[PDB]
Amino acid sequence: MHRTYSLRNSRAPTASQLQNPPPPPSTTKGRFFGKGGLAYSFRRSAAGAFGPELSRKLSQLVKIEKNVLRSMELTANERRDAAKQLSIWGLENDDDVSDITDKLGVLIYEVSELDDQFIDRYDQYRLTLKSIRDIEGSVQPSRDRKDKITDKIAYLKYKDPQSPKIEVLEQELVRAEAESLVAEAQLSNITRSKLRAAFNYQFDSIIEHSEKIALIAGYGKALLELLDDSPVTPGETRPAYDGYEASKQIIIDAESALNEWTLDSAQVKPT
Amino acid sequence: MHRTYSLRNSRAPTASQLQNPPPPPSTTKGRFFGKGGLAYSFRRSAAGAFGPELSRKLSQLVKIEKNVLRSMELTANERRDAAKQLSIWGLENDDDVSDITDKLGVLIYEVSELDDQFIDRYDQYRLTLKSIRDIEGSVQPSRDRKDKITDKIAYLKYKDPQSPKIEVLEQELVRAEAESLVAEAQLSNITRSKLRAAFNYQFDSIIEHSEKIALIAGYGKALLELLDDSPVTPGETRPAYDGYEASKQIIIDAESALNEWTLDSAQVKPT
Repeated sequence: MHRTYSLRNSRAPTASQLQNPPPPPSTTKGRFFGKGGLAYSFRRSAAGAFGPELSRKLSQLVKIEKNVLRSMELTANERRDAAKQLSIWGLENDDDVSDITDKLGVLIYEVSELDDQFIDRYDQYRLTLKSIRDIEGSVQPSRDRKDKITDKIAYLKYKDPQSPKIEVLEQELVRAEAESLVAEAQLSNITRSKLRAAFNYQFDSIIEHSEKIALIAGYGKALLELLDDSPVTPGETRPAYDGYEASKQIIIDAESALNEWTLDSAQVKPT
Repeated sequence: MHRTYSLRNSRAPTASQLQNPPPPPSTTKGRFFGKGGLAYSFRRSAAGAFGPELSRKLSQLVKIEKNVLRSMELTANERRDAAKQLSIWGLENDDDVSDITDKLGVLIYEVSELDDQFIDRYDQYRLTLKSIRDIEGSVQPSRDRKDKITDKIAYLKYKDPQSPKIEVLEQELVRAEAESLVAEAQLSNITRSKLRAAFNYQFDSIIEHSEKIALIAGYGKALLELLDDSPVTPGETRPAYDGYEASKQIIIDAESALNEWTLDSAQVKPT
């Protein structure tokens, strides 16, 4: 949607893009459907199946959100595995390198834990959407019966103008219309309420998790200053790294700001 | 319809019935359908067949009238045969008896000739009814097409409210309605005209033929006075019959009144 007014689907570069040019496209693009294969697309296909034809789209969205959740669960546990592997690799290295890589590993572990909490809040969002899907599916048969009744009464009117069955189904249809009006009014109310609440909670969760992980990334950037990037000539060895206390103080302050973080202290501000 | 207010289909006796009691029912009632058999009922059955379903009753009436005409033709020629046979029988009898029976035979021949003329006028009536039947049969397909078109447009309205075919058939049906209104107006006019003219002519024909045959019967009753009903004793013979001139004068006067008869000289008068 950010594409410029040209013939190319090229997004307009932001100030960050001008500051640092965008990198080349990733080489990880594999020759695959990109939906987890037929095994993971079985759920997607089953979403588009014999349903109430009304919550079909909503049920499909819910099951797609379940796929989202499964993928995020896959990238959280295996990311914390990556952090563990990074610490294991940094075990046998320079003392400053080992300390700094262990601190980066623990920061990534914090990242994975926040991802898991975001996953739980995502499941709350998905459960609210499941509730709205189920109430919509329960309210659909009312309108289905309404459509069937109006079609049958139209056919009966075609057959003759004085069948008692005609008047009886008209009398039942005036009841069905009122019940369907009430059902659709409450359906609109519940859909609006669930939609607003679920998406407000979802956006609050994502902004909280994202600003928290950004607060973590800033602390990690500050921590990365401890190691010295000055190259050392072959032969003599550089002085030993004694910044253990500084790194521990940095991680302590990061923990303190992490625990102190609250919705009131949301330094992110729109304009 | 002349039956009294009782539980029996016994007609109220008129003054003639009081004057002379009614005779016993005829013994000529045969064990038969009374419609000329299946050969003569084939036409009646074919009248009730694949027709325009409107002139079906009128065509059936016309063919029944044809059966009427055939039966009347059968009883006219064979009645004149009966008159010839009566003259042949009276050939060998008393002179007065022979003369009087020959005069009765010629009166019956006049009766048969008047019957034949009545048959021709009956055929005029039947031809007028054939004309009205044929115009009604020609006007029926208009209303048949109207009914078919309205049924089809009702079904098309059931299917959807915006088919172009719907509006096109509505535009053709508003034309068909006007043409059917004109057709039914002219149909009513022609039916009334043909009905009134044909039945007025039929009733004039029947009253003319009937009053003429009654005028004949009165002359025959006057003529029957010539013969003597006084019994003669065995032995001597009664004086010879010389009333030939009187009988010839009676028949001459009957011929004169027959030729002089006109619609103006219709001595029959209703009240």
